[PDB]
Formats: sequence, structure tokens, C-alpha cells
Amino acid sequence: GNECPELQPPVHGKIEPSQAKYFFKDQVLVSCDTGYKVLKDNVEMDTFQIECLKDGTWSNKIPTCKIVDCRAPGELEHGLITFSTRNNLTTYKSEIKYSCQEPYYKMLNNNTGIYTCSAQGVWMNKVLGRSLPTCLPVCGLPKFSRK
Amino acid sequence: IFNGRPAQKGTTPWIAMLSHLNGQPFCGGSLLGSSWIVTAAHCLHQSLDPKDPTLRDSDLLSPSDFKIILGKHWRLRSDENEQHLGVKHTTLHPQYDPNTFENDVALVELLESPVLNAFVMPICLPEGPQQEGAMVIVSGWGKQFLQRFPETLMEIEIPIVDHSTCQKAYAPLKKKVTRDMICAGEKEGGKDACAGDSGGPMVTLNRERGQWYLVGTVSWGDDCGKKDRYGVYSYIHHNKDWIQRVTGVRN
Repeated sequence: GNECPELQPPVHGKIEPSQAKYFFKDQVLVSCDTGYKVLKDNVEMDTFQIECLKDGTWSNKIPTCKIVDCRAPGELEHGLITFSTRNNLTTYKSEIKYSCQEPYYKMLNNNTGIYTCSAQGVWMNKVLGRSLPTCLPVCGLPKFSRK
Repeated sequence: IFNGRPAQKGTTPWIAMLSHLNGQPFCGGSLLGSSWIVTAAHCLHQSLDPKDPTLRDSDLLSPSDFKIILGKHWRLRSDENEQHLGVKHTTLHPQYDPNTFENDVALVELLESPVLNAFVMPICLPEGPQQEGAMVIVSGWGKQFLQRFPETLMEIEIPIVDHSTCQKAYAPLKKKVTRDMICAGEKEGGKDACAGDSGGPMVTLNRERGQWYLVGTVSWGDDCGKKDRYGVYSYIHHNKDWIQRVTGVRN
């Protein structure tokens, strides 16, 4: 009946179904790109639904997309975390590199120590996946000389 | 240690003292990996009654009845550096024989792992076997000649003796030297381990790695410091697999 106005997709997101015009009772779902989620209040979600009401207005405004946070990476005992440049970002696609405390520990390759923040909000490594690396003790290297 | 010289502080950071809760030392050992101490199997059980010469669990020393001290230098005095650690479990070699001292090796799992540092770090497991006449270093807090106890950890440097001439030397004496044992000391005698040095480390230097490797643990020797007679140590390369299976240590 009444036509609802053109909708603008959220940055890093989309609106479906894409119609030329929208009419009473029409439903649309707002979605975000992979690595992002829809943000209402302080709550993240996969889709938000708005509808074209009888009076020609939408039930809600189009919300924003928020980049997924992987939060604090797992603590590596006897280890250290170096973040990729300054901000110490822990959000989608950014990286950390694990190291072991030299000189009394060395890391197992296995792995590169590079853990990258996934679209599912988990810190992952090519080889170990979620699991963290292992710092092993360095042996037989005394620090005091013998005459 | 007989005919030894005082060990220079800090240059034996892998050595462990096995002591009663009281503090009285009785054996030595070595830190392996993060939380294991390798020592002599005969350090971890009561003396057996000759009229019933078989080892049982009832004779084993309880984890609550002894402790480990790492980063120690003085025999009875104290550091800074010392870390006093409780025992979780103990495991003597499955084929240990208390009568012939073969497979005289044991692994003490710590209740609490030490903080690794300049004074406390592990000794490496041996990569391969020992060449005849290699110079090794035996260290310990046991008795010396005229039977005093030292103020300080003592050490000797002695050559490894070929397995064959070690067997021929101990016959006389109706005493067998098996594959799992390695021999050190010189024919003239003098430099040797003794009572209280049991389980202490025998180590050598690797080059050009600059890494120190555990070759053996102190096991037995007839009389301390007497000619035509060599000190017998548990050959760790021989039981490297068992140590790795129980411990999960890797260099």
C-alpha cells in the first residue's frame, strides 16, 4: 500500500531482499560481511529484521556493523606476545606472534608462532589451530665460566 | 668426592641435592627438562635385609619423606639461589636390580617446578655413546679422603675407561659390569666418587655446540680412591629411551 523509502546498507554489510521499492508488510534482514556482526545497543548478532509498516515507515533504523573481536589471546607460559604494530588490535584479520623467553626457553617448530584473529572470533594458527605453542627449556648452557 | 677440587659457583646449575626434610643431604641428582630429577635408583629405597634380597614398594622412600634443593652450592649453608622443592612421584628403572646395581637409575618428578635461571637450568640428555678416554666431570657433596664432608660442592675430572678392562678389573672380585654401566677414573686411583655422591652427575662438554651433556649418574665403586679399581656409573645413553618415555624430555 504505502511505499517505504529506499534503504541504505550499513558499511561492511548488506540488506536483503534487494527490491526497487518496499511496501506494507515487506520484511528485510540486515547482515554484515564476514568478520563483522550487526550491533544493537551493546549486543552483537548475525541478522536484524525490520519491516515496512502500514504508515509507510520502517520498524527500525538500519544498525551498524562491528568488526569481530578475538579479545585476549591465550597466555603462553614462559612466552611473550608481540602484536602487529602499534594499536595492539585484537580484532578480525589482525595478527600476533608468540615467542619464548630467551635464553632459558625455546619454542617448538611445529609452528611459525603467528596466530591470526578469525571471523569466528578465535585466535588461530595455520598448524596448531586454536592450540597454543609450547615453550621448552634450553639445556646445558651455563652462564658462569670455569677456569 | 675423593681428590676433588671445589666447584666454581654457578657452573653446575643442573645439580640437585636429595635431602631429608631435616636438611641432611644423602644423595645427588640432575635436573632434566622442566620438572624432573634423574638420580640413582638406590638413593630412593631403604636398605634391604640380605635374608630377603628383593625390592618391594614397602622399601621405597616416600615423596613426603624427602625434598630436592636446586641452585645449591654450600653443602649445609645457604644461598639466594637455592630453590627447595617437594616430590610428587618417584620411578626406578623397571629392570633395576638392588643386588647387582644394574639399571641403577630413577626419575623423581617434582611437586613444584623450579624457576629456570643462571643458577638453575637442566642438563642435556646425551645424543650418542661415549668415546673411550673422554674427560668427564663428576660432582657431589659426599665424603672425601680422611672422611670429612666439604663446605662446598666438589668435582673431579677423570677419563672414561673402556668397558672391557673395567669388567676384567672387577674380576677378582665377583662383581659384574653390565652394558648399562660406564666406568671412569684412572688405574693409579685417587679421584673418585664416594658415600653421599650417589646419583650425582657425570657430564662432558660438546663442541662446537658449547653444550653440556649428562653421560652418567654415580652408582657404585668398591672402596673410594684405591688403585686398580674404577668408579662405576649408570650409563644414561643406554636407558635414554626409558627416560624419554617417562619424562617426555627433548634437547
